[PDB]
Amino acid sequence: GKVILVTGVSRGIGKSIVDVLFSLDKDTVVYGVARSEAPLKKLKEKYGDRFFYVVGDITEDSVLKQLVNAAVKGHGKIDSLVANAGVLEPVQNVNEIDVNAWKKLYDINFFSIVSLVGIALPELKKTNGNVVFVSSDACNMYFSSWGAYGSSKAALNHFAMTLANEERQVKAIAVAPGIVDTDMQVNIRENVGPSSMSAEQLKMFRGLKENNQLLDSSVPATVYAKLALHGIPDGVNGQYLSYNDPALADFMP
Amino acid sequence: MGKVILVTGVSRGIGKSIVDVLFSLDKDTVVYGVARSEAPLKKLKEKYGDRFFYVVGDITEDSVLKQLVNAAVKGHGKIDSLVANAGVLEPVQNVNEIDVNAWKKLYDINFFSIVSLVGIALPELKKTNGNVVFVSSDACNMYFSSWGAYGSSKAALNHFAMTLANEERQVKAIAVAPGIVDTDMQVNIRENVGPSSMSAEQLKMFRGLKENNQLLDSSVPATVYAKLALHGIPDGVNGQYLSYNDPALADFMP
Ligand SMILES: NC(=O)c1ccc[n+]([C@@H]2O[C@H](COP(=O)([O-])OP(=O)(O)OC[C@H]3O[C@@H](n4cnc5c(N)ncnc54)[C@H](OP(=O)(O)O)[C@@H]3O)[C@@H](O)[C@H]2O)c1
Ligand SMILES: NC(=O)c1ccc[n+]([C@@H]2O[C@H](COP(=O)([O-])OP(=O)(O)OC[C@H]3O[C@@H](n4cnc5c(N)ncnc54)[C@H](OP(=O)(O)O)[C@@H]3O)[C@@H](O)[C@H]2O)c1
Repeated sequence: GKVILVTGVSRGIGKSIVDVLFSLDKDTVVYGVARSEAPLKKLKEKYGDRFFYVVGDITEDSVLKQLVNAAVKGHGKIDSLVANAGVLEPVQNVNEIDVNAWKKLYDINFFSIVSLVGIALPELKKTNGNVVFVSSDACNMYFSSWGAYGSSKAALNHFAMTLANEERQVKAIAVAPGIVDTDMQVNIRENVGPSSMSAEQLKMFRGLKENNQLLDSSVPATVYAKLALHGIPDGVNGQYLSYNDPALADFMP
Repeated sequence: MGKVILVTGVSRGIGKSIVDVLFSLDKDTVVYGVARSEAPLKKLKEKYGDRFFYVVGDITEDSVLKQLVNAAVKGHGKIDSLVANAGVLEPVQNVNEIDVNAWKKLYDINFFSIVSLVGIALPELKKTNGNVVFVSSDACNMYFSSWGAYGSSKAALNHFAMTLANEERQVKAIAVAPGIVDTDMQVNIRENVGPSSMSAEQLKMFRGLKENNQLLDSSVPATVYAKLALHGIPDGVNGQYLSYNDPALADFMP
């Protein structure tokens, strides 16, 4: 009866993370959070007493404490925390940077999680649970106009390594899902791509779709689900890996 | 004349020593510094004269960043390098005692203030094929106890050096760590924030580092940051993260 908290579960990898979690087990309870009310009420209508949703922006700590205390006031237990919520904008070249937009990007993919763990860490230590970060391949690779988003996940990799080395009662990990057929790649192909992104990387993100090499949302979500359901191995605690790493072969579909 | 360099945090530690080395190897270089303490800046003005200019204020405000860049073009007409030597260690705290508002102010000094200054000066940096030098730290890769916000902010700055060097081929960015230097920050580690938020084993590593005379003088790494701004960043290490004593950065050593 593991209690798993997942962020941004209204679309993309988030909604599938709770979909795979409800497929491998029938006693696991998931507390989700997002900003769109319609797709979150559909998840509870579909799963009933196994899913509970909080509609709000993770940048507001008022709804972060709403998500954590609801799991304690509902089940008195906090096992896993999968940080699967983030934005991509601002997608802009270094010659056209808005710093206040960069902090807005950092307040969702990094500062939102540092505050989220600090609120749920006392409950996570009581179960010796796992903290799984949903990182990205842009933390060590160059991507055009991804200066904010690329360094966004690089700081998450450091926060994953620091958390695993500081409080060893819990275990932290940061795993990149690769390239997944979500609405983010839709934004890369039909909006922020032709505007500010270059030509070489753009035709790659679009050529990888027509030839059908884009992963479905449930392929990497199964890795984050099993890592949140069975636990993180000891030899990879705090490291940064990808979903298809041989060390995580026991978490593949 | 020669080149014009912009160095941040020219008050304490390494930032002041970078100014001393830049004037030590050249006589045409003029440095435009910025810092919040007027006491050590007005002293550097009377030591070098018309080779040094300063702006008193915090780098978190864009009005100070623009006042430093605009003064460098109305005075000498160009900007040839950028030395981002401004950082803060606090808040040092445990994961169970995290203050998010205090974590942001570190990022707004060590990261968001730098990414704001690079773009304001980017139109001038590209006109001279300049070199942007980032002063990072060893905490971007290794783990340090309770160095949560500091170690993670250097990791974001290192990625920005690679992004800046790959997007604008007219500029050259690098992120060099000075190792562990005998500055005012290491004094704060062994005495202030040490017996407060950090472990015991890592402090016996840092306090034993001073008792072993292993603390580098700020003259050694500042020479690497200064020579990289004068002679320029090589192409074989453009956008990478290195240390001061890297074999690729040997020609920038004293
Ligand atoms: N797709 C890829 O190629 C790829 C690659 C590398 C990493 N990732 C990472 O995988 C994770 C999910 O994939 P995705 O981004 O592609 O799916 P997505 O559909 O683009 O969005 C992911 C979720 O994040 C939620 N979210 C964003 N900001 C929020 C906020 N301020 N408050 C509450 N919820 C918020 C969104 O819910 P609402 O819309 O309702 O606010 C959304 O459901 C992301 O973290 C992404 O960085 C994806
Ligand atoms: N010393 C080491 O062992 C070590 C190791 C790794 C990396 N580093 C990095 O090397 C750089 C300098 O070394 P240090 O930290 O040891 O010297 P330091 O004695 O700690 O002084 C830090 C400098 O940054 C300036 N500064 C900080 N915030 C500022 C702001 N908001 N506006 C303007 N100036 C500001 C300070 O000037 P004011 O206080 O007057 O404003 C000061 O000149 C730092 O970035 C540090 O992260 C140092």
